[PDB]
Amino acid sequence: VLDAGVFPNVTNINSDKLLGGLLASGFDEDSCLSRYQSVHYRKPSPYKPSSYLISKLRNYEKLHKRCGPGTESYKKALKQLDQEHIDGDGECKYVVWISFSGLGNRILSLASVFLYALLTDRVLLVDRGKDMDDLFCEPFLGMSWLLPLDFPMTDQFDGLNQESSRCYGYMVKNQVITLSHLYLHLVHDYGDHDKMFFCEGDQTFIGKVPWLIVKTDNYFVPSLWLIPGFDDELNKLFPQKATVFHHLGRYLFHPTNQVWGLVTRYYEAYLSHADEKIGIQVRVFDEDPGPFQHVMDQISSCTQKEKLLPEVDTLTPKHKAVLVTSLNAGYAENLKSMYWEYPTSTGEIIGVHQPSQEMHNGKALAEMYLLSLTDNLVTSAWSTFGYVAQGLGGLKPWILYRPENRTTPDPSCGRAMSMEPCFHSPPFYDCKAKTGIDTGTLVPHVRHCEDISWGLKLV
Amino acid sequence: DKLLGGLLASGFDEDSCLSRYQSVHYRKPSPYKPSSYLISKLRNYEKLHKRCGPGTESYKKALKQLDQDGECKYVVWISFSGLGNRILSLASVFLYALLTDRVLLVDRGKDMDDLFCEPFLGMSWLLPLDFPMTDQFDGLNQESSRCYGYMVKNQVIGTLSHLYLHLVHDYGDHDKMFFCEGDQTFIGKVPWLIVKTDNYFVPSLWLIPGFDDELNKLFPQKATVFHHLGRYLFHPTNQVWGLVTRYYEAYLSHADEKIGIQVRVFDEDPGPFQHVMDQISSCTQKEKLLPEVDTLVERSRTPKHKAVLVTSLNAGYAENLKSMYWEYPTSTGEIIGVHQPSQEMHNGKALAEMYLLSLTDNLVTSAWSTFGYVAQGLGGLKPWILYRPENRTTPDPSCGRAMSMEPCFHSPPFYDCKAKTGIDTGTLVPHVRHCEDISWGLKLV
Ligand SMILES: [Cl-]
Repeated sequence: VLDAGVFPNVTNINSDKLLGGLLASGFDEDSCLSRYQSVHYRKPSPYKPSSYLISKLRNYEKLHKRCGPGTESYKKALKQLDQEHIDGDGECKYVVWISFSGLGNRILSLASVFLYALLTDRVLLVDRGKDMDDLFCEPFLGMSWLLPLDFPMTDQFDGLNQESSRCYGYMVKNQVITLSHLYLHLVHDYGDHDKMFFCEGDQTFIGKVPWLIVKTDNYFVPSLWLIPGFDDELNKLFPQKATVFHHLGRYLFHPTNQVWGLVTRYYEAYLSHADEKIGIQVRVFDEDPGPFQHVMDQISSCTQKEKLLPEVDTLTPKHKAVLVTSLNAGYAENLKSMYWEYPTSTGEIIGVHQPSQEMHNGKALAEMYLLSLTDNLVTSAWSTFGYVAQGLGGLKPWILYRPENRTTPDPSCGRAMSMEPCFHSPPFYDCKAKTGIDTGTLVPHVRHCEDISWGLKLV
Repeated sequence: DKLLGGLLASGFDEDSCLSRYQSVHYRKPSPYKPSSYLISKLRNYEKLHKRCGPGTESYKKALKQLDQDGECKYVVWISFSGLGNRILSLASVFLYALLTDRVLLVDRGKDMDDLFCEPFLGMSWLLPLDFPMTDQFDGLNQESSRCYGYMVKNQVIGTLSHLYLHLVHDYGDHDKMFFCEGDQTFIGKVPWLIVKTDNYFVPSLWLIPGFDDELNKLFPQKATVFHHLGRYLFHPTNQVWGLVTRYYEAYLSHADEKIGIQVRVFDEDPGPFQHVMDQISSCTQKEKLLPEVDTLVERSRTPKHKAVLVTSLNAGYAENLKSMYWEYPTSTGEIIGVHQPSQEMHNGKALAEMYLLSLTDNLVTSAWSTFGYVAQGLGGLKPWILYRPENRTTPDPSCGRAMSMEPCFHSPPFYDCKAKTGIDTGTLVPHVRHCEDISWGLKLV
């Protein structure tokens, strides 16, 4: 009575439950509820992953299977770490990400190192730090992405930096230069020699080294597109160039059951009956504690001038829910008051909701996910919290420009160029001519960010 | 049924007071039906009011009587104390008018006509601003010469043209003589009564011979006094009604069930207090009002949505409930949302919040709080009462069901008019008992 055959729960591998083929089927459902449920809470993305990307991800998983932690190839590769140089090609190459910086930085920078692994046929290993395995499920079918806790160099991670004799930028400075491993300082404070990571010739050298250790707090994807060789491959992986983090972030990052219960209970209690949901991600960079009136004006001005929220009259509708995230409750409270106190000019019903005000990282992650479930999103300038949320949702946000001198900016916001995050500390260096250059004005699809003019983003 | 089983008269202008009839779309129908005798009493009141009300010829002529056996008698309610007290003590004075065939006139204070529509079809209930004793209202107290207690004391007791009745909580044994039958017979001849009170004094009227027989006919269900008279008298203005409908629509209208938690803490420190948070979780859980949460990884196998409407000056109690229902799954699978309208348009919002609490299915209230008495009475809700803590210790048991939906009278007289001696007026008849929350109060049951 063998009837998988005639009635297989056969799955379209490009179903919306698998995000159009981005995700593999076959994971254990129970141990990561969020993985295949993103569909019950979100709308399907209009941005479809390319067949080339899908095959690249299926084949990465093959590589991760063969070379992943605890495999015999992994244990054999570890032995190269014992000597300073190697006697021939191992079968497996690695890039290890050190858990460093805030949660927004870690999501974006881990997405960047993963793209890099894809571009260099390396296996990604993840330093779990204090919490990575409490926040996120396993993303690679059949294997773990976590660095083993007995990895020999883990106790060096914290102290690795620019003057470490293994730092690639250190070696370049002191004109010293196959190595068994190499540390890449890619933290935002890195310098000219560290930035040589983004040169074609240096990547040829680095490509030979079996183990790379990366410390980074930046979304450095953009500058990868200005590297000969990588450019052709990226062009094929992402026909729509500003979908990099939308695809890789959705592929890599799935909240654990503990975090996902925060998302689903909040959505089901507070958000699920609205016809439309507006996200307002508020971040105020300022030592003083808010809330600030000029920021409240900025928010009112932005959402009303863009027709996101109705004006009120101080003198069968649709129901719109507003999800506000912020350290200070004051902005949400002010919106909540206004729409309680006065009728809307349009007749629309407006509800205002904020999850939390100042399990901390699990709530932060839940709130990024909740924002990613909204229909239209307003973000804060310079906020990686917003970049994560906009990217997971495929949302081209409206950006609340950074105020100067506590004056409401005019315009208070404007539409982003694309949904992509911003790379805050890009190199400005022409590798071929060996000279300074404006990397925001080389190619049409790499521009300076709307919100931090030094930075670069994909458009 | 917009007319609440005959309690309300048809024919008001709808658009000028949307709440009057449009509130049928926001509450369940009340199971308590006004007696036929009450309905007649109210229609005939409205006739009396049309005939004697402000701006009539009969009013102008009665005014002249104050300058020193006519056909119009009145009782004037002075706007005094907080909103809760005002609503309850106004309902009490209206009952008194019904019992003594008087016209009720309302001193509008700073805000009464900003908060409430006109209750009496085709006349106004507001005292005219040019009423001649208005400037005296503030000063009137137990030392006024026309204070009834001040006359029982000096023994100064023709028919007087007017009398002031001191019925504030600080009144004394001579003031309290108002609640005796013989004093009522004297007071009953005076054409103008002025009352200042902050108490719900209804239950003691049931202990006065003569009033007792009438009250029995008006309210065969004795504990419906405030529920019927309060829904008859108090209709939020369009301004206030918009606070109600907007909040209801945005936050409460999709729930299968609504729980009101009316939090008032009588303390110097603003709080919040963990002993009060513990009282609330314990009360709502032990009474099956809200579900328990739990810490099990393995979950058991659609869910009802409950909205919890919390009112309090401080946001901390609602924030504590909201966090707990965010951070942990419910043991029942039920979906819990927690909502608080405001934290420290003040009186407008106060009235709307009382009105929203009256919209819930089950209600928790705070001991001693007239804010909660108004909510429960308008809603026809018999509450669970969070008892008043002592020494910042969570009461045990944390709460109990009220005996009835009626408010409590905080400052009753304790006096046998006939034997001319003190007595416990909470032990005379079975329908007037000591309150659950304040042991020397009285309430109807
Ligand atoms: Cl180069």
